[PDB]
Amino acid sequence: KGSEQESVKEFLAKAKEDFLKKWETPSQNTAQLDQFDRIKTLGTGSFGRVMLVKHKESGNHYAMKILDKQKVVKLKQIEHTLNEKRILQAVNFPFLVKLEFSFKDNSNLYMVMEYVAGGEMFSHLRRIGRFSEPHARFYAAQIVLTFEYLHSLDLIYRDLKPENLLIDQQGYIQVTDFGFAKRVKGRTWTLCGTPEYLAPEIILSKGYNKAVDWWALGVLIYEMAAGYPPFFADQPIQIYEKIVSGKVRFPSHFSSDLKDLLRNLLQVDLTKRFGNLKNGVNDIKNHKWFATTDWIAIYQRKVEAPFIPKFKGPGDTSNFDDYEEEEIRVSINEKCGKEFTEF
Amino acid sequence: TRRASVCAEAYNPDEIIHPKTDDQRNRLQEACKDILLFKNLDPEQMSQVLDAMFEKLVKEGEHVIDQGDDGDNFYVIDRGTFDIYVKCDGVGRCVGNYDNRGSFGELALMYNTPRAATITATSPGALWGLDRVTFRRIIVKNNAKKRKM
Ligand SMILES: Nc1ncnc2c1ncn2[C@@H]1O[C@H](COP(=O)(O)OP(=O)(O)NP(=O)(O)O)[C@@H](O)[C@H]1O
Ligand SMILES: [Mn+2]
Ligand SMILES: [Mn+2]
Repeated sequence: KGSEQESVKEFLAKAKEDFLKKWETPSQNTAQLDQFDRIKTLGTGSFGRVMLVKHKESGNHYAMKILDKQKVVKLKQIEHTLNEKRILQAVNFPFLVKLEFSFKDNSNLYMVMEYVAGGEMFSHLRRIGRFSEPHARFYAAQIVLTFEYLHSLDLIYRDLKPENLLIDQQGYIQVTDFGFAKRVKGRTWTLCGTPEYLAPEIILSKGYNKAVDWWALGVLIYEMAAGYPPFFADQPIQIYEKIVSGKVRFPSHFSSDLKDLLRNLLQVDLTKRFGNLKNGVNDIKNHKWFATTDWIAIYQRKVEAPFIPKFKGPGDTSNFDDYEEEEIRVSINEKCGKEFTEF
Repeated sequence: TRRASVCAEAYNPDEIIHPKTDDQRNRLQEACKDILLFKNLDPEQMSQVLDAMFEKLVKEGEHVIDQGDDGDNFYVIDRGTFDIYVKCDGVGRCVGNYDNRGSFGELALMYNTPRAATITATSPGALWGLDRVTFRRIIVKNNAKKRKM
């Protein structure tokens, strides 16, 4: 029934056509650094950080991810970085952050995305402790639809986690960080993601597909409902040992339906894992835990959000943690030009 | 705390023997039996991995690994004594002593991250090492031949 509510056949067909067209035609240098006023850092990463910025001519606020080219080359992330920008600029979905501009200079790569002021789901989850099943379900439904979309384009997201899920002003999810997103038609092999969310097949280099995203969803749902991930330890190896074992313990307050859904998503045997069976995503849309889910209302964003972050106005960064600031210096010599031409 | 992503070197297969005595191989296999990435290997992969592990001779006072450095190798002790210390906020502390047995650098087999400690040989010793890239190429090339779907 859940899967019979909305007809997505022609939608996914057209979405695929549009994606392919844009994927092959990314724009280059659609803006420049001096067209933005840097206000504050929203988050930092290995290649640099994401800053809240104001477009000087329009006055609109955006989130600009800055990636140090030399660092990207050193950490051997050239391909991933090129994929991140090429894929993000080509996708379009209600729950995916939009890339507004991109450009590069002698030192860095820049991705200017729409600013999602609500903050990371991570901060809200850690403050609230744990979400009610209905609250967790609201977010889960959005991810289910997003993966159906991404997977239909033969893309794998590969880094689902609360830290990469932003809450917008209506309380809906905006997926960011396409750092590991990749076009995959068969199987891929890069060991990447975030420790607590890695599927067994990634950890063991068995080769994997979109099923790893469904596993990650299981980890996400569990963490949202429990307040902590299913496989946790103070050291990475211990985390991985637990993941490979797959033995999961559910809090006593988890409903029978939730436990059943999670046992099927956190299935160590990818061939028995929900989202990867004959009925694909429908097995998830039709699961009892989502019985009360109105998939149409979710996609159209008409469902009332169980939680909405506080907002003062444009530029408000109160929902994000504070980070040490630093001026952006651009070298007088072009760095790693050859490797980033496509950007 | 916010969790950062991890990422290893890519190797799309779809797109190395270090002589050891039977005794050496048996002891080495027995030392990696509890290592996560080894326990999950098929018998043929194990054999190929064991062949790839190289001997690392060390002199007393020599630093096997220095904390903070990039890690690309996993090590299993064959013989010798080693010290283990970690610098925390500037304070150096000993976290124990190795006595002819043990292993370290396990995480290096998955991806590069700064070494969490410095391990120095406190006497003549010998270790068996395994490079992350060499390891990955072996497992991935072997698994790439497996049919799926
Ligand atoms: N569009 C956006 N609007 C607001 N904040 C954002 C946006 N995109 C990213 N952020 C914030 O900036 C942080 C860093 O961006 P992210 O793309 O996740 O960096 P990263 O280096 O790829 N992190 P990771 O790979 O997960 O270790 C995010 O966790 C958010 O807090
Ligand atoms: Mn991230
Ligand atoms: Mn990332």
